[PDB]
Amino acid sequence: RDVLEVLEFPRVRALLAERAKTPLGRELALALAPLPREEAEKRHELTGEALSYPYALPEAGTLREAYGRALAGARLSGPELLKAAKALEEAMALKEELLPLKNALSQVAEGIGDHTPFLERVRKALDEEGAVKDEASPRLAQIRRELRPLRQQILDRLYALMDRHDRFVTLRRERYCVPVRAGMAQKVPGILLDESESTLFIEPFSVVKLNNRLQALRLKEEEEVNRILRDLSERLAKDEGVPKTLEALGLLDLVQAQAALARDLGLSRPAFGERYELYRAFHPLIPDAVRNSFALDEKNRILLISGPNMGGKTALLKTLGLAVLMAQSGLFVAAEKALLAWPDRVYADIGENLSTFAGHLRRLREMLEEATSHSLVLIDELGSGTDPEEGAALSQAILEALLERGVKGMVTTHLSPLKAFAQGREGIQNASMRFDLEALRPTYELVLGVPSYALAIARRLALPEEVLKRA
Amino acid sequence: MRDVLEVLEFPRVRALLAERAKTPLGRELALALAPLPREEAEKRHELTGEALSYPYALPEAGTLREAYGRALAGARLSGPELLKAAKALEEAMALKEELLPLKNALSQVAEGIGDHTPFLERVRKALDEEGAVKDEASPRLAQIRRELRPLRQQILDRLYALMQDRFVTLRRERYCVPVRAGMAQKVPGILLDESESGATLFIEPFSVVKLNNRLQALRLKEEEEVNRILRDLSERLAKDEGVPKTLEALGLLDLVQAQAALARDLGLSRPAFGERYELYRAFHPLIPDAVRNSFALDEKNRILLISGPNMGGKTALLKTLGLAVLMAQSGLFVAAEKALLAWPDRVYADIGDENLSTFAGHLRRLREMLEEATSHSLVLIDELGSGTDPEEGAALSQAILEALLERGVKGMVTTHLSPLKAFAQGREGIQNASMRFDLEALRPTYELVLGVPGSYALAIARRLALPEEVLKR
Ligand SMILES: [Mg+2]
Repeated sequence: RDVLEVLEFPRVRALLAERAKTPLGRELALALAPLPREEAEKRHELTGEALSYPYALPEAGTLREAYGRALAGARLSGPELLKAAKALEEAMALKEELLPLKNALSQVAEGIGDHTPFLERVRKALDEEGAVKDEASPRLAQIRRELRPLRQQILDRLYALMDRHDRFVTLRRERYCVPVRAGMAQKVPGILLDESESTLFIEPFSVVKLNNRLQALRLKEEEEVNRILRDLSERLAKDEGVPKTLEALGLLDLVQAQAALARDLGLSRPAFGERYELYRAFHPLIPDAVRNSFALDEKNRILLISGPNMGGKTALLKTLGLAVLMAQSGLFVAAEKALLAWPDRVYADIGENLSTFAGHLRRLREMLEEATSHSLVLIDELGSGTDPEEGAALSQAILEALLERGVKGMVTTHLSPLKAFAQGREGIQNASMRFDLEALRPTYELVLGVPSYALAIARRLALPEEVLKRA
Repeated sequence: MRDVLEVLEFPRVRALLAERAKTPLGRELALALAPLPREEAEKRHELTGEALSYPYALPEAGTLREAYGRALAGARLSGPELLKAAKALEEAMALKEELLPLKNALSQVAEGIGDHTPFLERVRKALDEEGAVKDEASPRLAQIRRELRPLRQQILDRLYALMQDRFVTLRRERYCVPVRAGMAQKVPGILLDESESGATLFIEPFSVVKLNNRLQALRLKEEEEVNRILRDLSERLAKDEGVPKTLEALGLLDLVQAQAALARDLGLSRPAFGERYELYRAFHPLIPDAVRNSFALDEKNRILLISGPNMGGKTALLKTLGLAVLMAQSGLFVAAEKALLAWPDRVYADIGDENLSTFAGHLRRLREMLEEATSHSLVLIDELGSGTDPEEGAALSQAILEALLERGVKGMVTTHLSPLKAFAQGREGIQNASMRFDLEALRPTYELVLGVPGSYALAIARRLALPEEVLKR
């Protein structure tokens, strides 16, 4: 179970994937993972530029679905082509919007292609709703040029209808015919196409030749139109700039979504350095999360939050681990100011009995063996769940082996000997969480240096004073 | 501050008991089951033992009850519904005669089953095994039936001769004949109810109208006289004054049966009540494959302290004892092989489901023990002193334990705080215990170790192959 799942990283993915406008944005968000450092700094620069300069996005997913269908040999039965062409037209308009900015957004937009040869071919063929126009091919215009007067002349020749005794021309099997009355059917010699039983659609002999011509022309129309549409489909397949444009569109969707996550969750851009320093940091997934400030550097490598148990100790562990993980993946981080180191590997021992203590020792054991001076360790509930005497003896040895490593991070425990160990030791400082006695609730507030409550609480709950004299 | 039966998952035991009831009546008693007066509880114990000794069937009382309540409301009951309620009473009297010679607590209950012979002898005369009213139920109905049978047979209507569709049919319970359309003459009688498309006409000829008029007036006279008999039998059930007492007796016998079914299926045994607690091979009935343990509390050793880091079953023991007391006080058998139990005035459960908020929550329950509990009380405390300073919490926890030892309360306490197991040695009335741990499998066993102070910490680290240069520098 990787540290991403322990620190609830995939919930940050799902919040990010809420704000993606396109499926391409969602796929990047839902696969998001920590990055090499100077790529992740580019995402931070992109996120800051997106906050300054918002932009719209085309329908990249519908473009990609049409683009995939065209590559597969399907006649991309347009429009669909017009929707795909309109996405490319908006993509190019998006590109020329971002280029003058002369920044990281403009560099991403440089991968948006020149799709004018596809656009001009489409717009000369079909531009208004995806009806294939007459002039899309010279053959089709000639075929249309006989379709209109032949179709009108059939309707002109069907009065006829106006000699006789239910007074509308209709199509059956895409041939023109007339609804005679069943008794009067001898007045209109023709061919029976349909009856309703409730009558007698008859195609008169005089329009049989015209309908035979009209049917024959419509076959030649449809054969040419599909030949045009298949040609347009293979243009979209053979446009080599589409995948690079789609990659740019997907990345710009992710960056804008990252900006929205920073806007909504109150995130700020981290800066990277040789040490940890966070000012008013919080856990972004906790509503009304309370801000705490702390630092880790080479002089003080490990922070030991020696409590009575929690009221926010485990949350502060998950706060620091998320901030480093979200910074390394190019997101902003949940603080007002954050200076962060770059750990090679983040170790989190986070989950209270003897066999939960055994689970803690496994992740500590990997922590002992393989963590380096560049690593970041998050250790929860250290020494709890076992014998408090040998548990403190084991925990102190593990801590000073990690101090001997040079590793950085935070450790929480409630074992009394360890709080005196940290005060009498280099490289580790004590901390605690302030508890509100008047309300009997934790304040979730870090107190930097003061490591108690028990009789004080028993007073406030008004236990008998005879009990609370022998104490 | 909610009830201690909720904490011990007692309503689960209610649901399991109601699953084994035969009737809604015994289901209703199961779901309202509460700790009882002690004389009532021992009667339930002796009932449950005798129901184990002699299994018995139950009627469906509950079809009886709902039919009886409708008869009180003045509705006319159906034929088969009256028969079904009669069969409930008939089997109830058979159950009474079955149980009475036993001359025990079951027979004392079964006296409340009434004598329903006058209602039954009305019923068996009136209507058959299927709920149809016989001819002889009233002389009027016999006369009406004696005119129905020949008249209904006499409708031929074999008028063919002519022709159709081969079959005589009924429309509005009037016999009619399916002449094919276009032969509406020759077979006149164009009085009809219509039909679809060609097959049609369903004619009554102008011969059988007269003896469809009669045989329809007769069916009206039949319906009224049948319904009068049905209503009269419905009211006689309502006027039967022994039905509510019989339903009361049957419903208790359903509850006693389910308790016997509960004790068979959960491996429960009849508790004995006395001045002290002694459990042999006790287990939590809601835990599958539950682990047996034995423990005893008396006035010499009031409080058993289970001191140890473990999960084990430290809490499940607290539930095991407390649920056993509450089931015993409810007239249920308890989850042990042998169980001597005292009768506490109150049971106090300090159980959660650990840190400053929950430590304050424990003290708010522990306040009630320090205020209200008497020397007869049973106290169950979980996680004593945990979630706070190991120094100052132990001093507070030892102070509370000293107060409870002066009070004379009996019960069971869990902690992991080291001074307390040093305290339990050399103090009267409190005794150490602990949970065994399986080092080689890294599981709690689950079982309790009496008397040995409770770890394992460095053994776990050596088991898990932590580096030896780490271990105690
Ligand atoms: Mg009569």
